[PDB]
Amino acid sequence: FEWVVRIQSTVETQLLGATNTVPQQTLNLDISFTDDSTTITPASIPGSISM
Amino acid sequence: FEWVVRIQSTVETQLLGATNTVPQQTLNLDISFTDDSTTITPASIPGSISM
Repeated sequence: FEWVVRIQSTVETQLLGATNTVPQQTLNLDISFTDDSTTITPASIPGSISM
Repeated sequence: FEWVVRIQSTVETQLLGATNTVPQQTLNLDISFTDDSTTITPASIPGSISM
């Protein structure tokens, strides 16, 4: 229960004046895609569910 | 009579528009630390030495 499609996305900074170059990071989004979970509850409030 | 502690210090220039990169220099200070020398003289002038 760990398989997850991922969506790579990176950031690179760039500027002159610094000693050496800055390594890039990887801001990636993940999706669980296997694990289960409940989502249905019996509680309610006025607008929670309408007929 | 040459041993000398040295104090490294460098300069790097950086700019875009030039053909190739500029190599850095090493502006370092040195201290003699071994050789001898006289420093005491008998001459004087008004404020040179006070009692």
